[PDB]
Amino acid sequence: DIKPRIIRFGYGLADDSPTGKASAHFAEVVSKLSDGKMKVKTFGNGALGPDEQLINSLISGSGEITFVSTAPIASLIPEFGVFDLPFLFDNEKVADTVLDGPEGKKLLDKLPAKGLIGLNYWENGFRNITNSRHEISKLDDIGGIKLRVMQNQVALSVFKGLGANAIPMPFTELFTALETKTVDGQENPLSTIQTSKFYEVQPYLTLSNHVYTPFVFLASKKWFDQLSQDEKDVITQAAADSQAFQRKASRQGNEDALKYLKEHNVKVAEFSTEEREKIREKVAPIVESLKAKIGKETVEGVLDAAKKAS
Ligand SMILES: O=C(O)[C@H](O)[C@@H](O)[C@H](O)[C@H](O)CO
Repeated sequence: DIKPRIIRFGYGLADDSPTGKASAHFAEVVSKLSDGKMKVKTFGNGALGPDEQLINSLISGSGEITFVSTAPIASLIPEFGVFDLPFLFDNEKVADTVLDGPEGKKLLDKLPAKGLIGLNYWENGFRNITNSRHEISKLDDIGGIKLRVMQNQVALSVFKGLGANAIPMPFTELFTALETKTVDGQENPLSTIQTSKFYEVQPYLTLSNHVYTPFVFLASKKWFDQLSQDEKDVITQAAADSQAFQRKASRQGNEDALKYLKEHNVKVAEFSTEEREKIREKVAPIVESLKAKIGKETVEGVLDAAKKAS
């Protein structure tokens, strides 16, 4: 019980990013599972606007499918702000376990009230600081840096707390802000830094891995609800296939991105053990302060699930 249908899937990252390629994989599996009747059309590189517009497109129904970072969802469902807290997850295995577990599900379950279906979580990843003013090797080096952040009170508060001038901006305006030096820097996973070419305008990279961002793989509830059960199954089955593909592609892409950026002679720094503990001490107080704007129960439940998986 599948009728011919065309499905639009916009997103912000470049087409050849790992998640870009995972979106093409989703389209192929949807085709395969529906004998070519359900055709997904991918619009990468922000062609359908940034996360915030994609989100609104799905709620209204001009778009069907997207993936977005959790941070712009905090603007709808504040509990999603939890993932902008630094150092939540020690590694990708913990993140997978927590996100695929009850604490991840509790958050996804809040989406239908806002007109969205959270099909599952994909991996954006560990974020790393890039900038064009000077090497960042010490907490103090962040002082006064004009750093773009995702558009969220948690992201803004965290980096202001670390001494930056935190400048919320949509991802889709970021390359130009970096190139014109309207902003000194940004922070994102390595494969994004690479595939969106931020290295061409960011001579300095710090391997800080300070925050882990999930993507949410989203469907418009208005559109999803009008589908037949056989059609919903194609989408959810393809979503499960594509999550596994995405996460594997993301992790390989991280390894490849690091190699490329080093071989291309980007200047790479890290936070020493001493600097890392200075970071944590600065971080504790308004992590504590920010629980009230996220949701105490979400924060404590995520932190507990992460301990149990680690
Ligand atoms: O810096 C950001 O805002 C995110 O890290 C990007 O991954 C966006 O979510 C993009 O729109 C996803 O395609």
